[PDB]
Amino acid sequence: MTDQAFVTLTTNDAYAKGALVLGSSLKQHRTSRRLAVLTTPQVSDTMRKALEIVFDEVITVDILDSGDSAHLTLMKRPELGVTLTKLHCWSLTQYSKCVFMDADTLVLANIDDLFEREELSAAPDPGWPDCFNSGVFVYQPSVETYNQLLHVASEQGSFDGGDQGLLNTFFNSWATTDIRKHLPFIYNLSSISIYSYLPAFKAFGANAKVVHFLGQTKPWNYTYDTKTKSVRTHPQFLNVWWDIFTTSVVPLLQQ
Amino acid sequence: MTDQAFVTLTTNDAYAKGALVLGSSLKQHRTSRRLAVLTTPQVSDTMRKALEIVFDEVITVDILDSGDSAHLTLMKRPELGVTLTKLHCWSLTQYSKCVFMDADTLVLANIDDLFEREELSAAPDPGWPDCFNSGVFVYQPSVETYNQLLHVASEQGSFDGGDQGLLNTFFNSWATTDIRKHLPFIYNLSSISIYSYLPAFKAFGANAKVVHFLGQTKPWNYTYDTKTKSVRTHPQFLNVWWDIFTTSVVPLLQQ
Ligand SMILES: O=c1ccn([C@@H]2O[C@H](COP(=O)(O)OP(=O)(O)O[C@H]3O[C@H](CO)[C@@H](O)[C@H](O)[C@H]3O)[C@@H](O)[C@H]2O)c(=O)[nH]1
Ligand SMILES: O=c1ccn([C@@H]2O[C@H](COP(=O)(O)OP(=O)(O)O[C@H]3O[C@H](CO)[C@@H](O)[C@H](O)[C@H]3O)[C@@H](O)[C@H]2O)c(=O)[nH]1
Ligand SMILES: [Mn+2]
Ligand SMILES: [Mn+2]
Repeated sequence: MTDQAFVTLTTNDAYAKGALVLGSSLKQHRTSRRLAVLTTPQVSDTMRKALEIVFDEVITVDILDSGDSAHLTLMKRPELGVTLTKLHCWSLTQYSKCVFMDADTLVLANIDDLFEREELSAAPDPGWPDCFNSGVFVYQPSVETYNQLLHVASEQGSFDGGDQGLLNTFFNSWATTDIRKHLPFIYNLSSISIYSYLPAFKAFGANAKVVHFLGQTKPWNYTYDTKTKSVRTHPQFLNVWWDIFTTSVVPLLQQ
Repeated sequence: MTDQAFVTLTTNDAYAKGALVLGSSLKQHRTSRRLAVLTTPQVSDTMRKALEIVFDEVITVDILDSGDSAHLTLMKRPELGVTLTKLHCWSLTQYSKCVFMDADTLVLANIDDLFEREELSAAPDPGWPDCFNSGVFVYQPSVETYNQLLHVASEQGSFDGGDQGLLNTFFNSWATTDIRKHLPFIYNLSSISIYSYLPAFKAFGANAKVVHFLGQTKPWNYTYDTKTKSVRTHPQFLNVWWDIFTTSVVPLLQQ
């Protein structure tokens, strides 16, 4: 497939590590779709070169530049910087359908069946289940949709200061319409849910397709012992992330 | 309506306080349906008399008695005591459709529109969103269904040691089938979600129809100052519970 793709995002080198591990995991599980990543000029050359290898397409977005359509909204609402860059995922009209995935997610199995879904499909967010988690979602690139989202961001902002509030407000039929737009929780398993509802994780966790390290601490914020091959019910996943980073990404950064 | 009813449960005097406040809140918001409560012999006479006043029907269930259909399963799986008593809600065949509600819930607005739903309708559980929270659900009394649930409880038990695991396993199409069986989160707003996703609560919390004090600490475990009329983003709801308990239930317990 050349007109469908997984799309991730990174505005710095820290999250680029996540994007590289994510991209590697998608290749590892033999995706037949394209891989694209939105980056900013703040991503260093070393990381960019690595990204050029793992991803089929590397797009550069600079909302700090007056030439960007989102620049004005950025001046007005500074807290939406990351959100505004993220919204450019809808500008990738070279693709007919895409699956946006946070840079802090990890794929455990082929998830190409997500392309069977329609915009806007996403998994329920723990905490407030009638809102979908914007870390993983199926959408359709469109300049019109992009302009509409940018307009809402400018006009009213986001109820949670991030893209999730904005997207839930725009795609507000999600909770009460079309069960097919509710992606199973295993396509965006928030690593925190392993504590909140451990019994559920024990019963269904083994079916996890995508792990999302939602929260303050990211995989790259841990120390990993290459000897014992473990970071210093959440480790199992963190160790998979590090096994991939250690085995595939680090050597790649060294060219 | 005489063949439809809200059904709650209490095995002791502590939860009877909750059942009385819940029942009062349903009357306060002018429900046109019947009110029923499952009780056990452990509920004292004082509480029972109060329950006989607030509820249209008080049913007594004693799984500790060999004559009860669930007794044997209780001997085999002791951790399911409360669950087995709860399952008797399906034995109330005098009603064609019911809304089960935990004794630790509180109604903030008329919710008779829930009777438009079909079994099994329930709200998403925070923590693991692909499981429904069993604190509030629409079901259809049936001896066959009761027997089927009892059989599963005996044969395999519950993945979480309580009724929620059992019910989710039995009604396992919930997460992927019929969006109408997904009751809006405001029909079972877990008081904890006020912390997890505060932004969401600020944006939609005002629409809460049912508050659920899910967790270790219940309303009756707090001290309430009748002078300042406040317990000693969660108080607002706890104070409503206590206003009702203080204003309507306490005087009732005094006859
Ligand atoms: O400096 C930054 C911060 C974020 N990102 C990108 O933005 C995504 C979202 O940010 P992240 O740090 O992963 O946020 P979360 O821990 O996943 O959480 C936030 O984002 C979730 C989904 O986007 C919501 O469910 C939460 O409420 C919100 O707090 C990341 O994966 C990256 O792709 C960057 O590129 N650079
Ligand atoms: O000694 C007891 C304990 C419970 N109950 C009844 O059982 C209901 C369920 O128990 P509760 O104490 O309210 O449990 P929760 O705090 O709501 O939580 C549990 O029950 C929820 C829904 O039933 C699940 O979402 C949770 O995972 C589970 O931990 C209560 O409302 C009562 O009606 C009694 O009558 N007597
Ligand atoms: Mn994330
Ligand atoms: Mn409860």
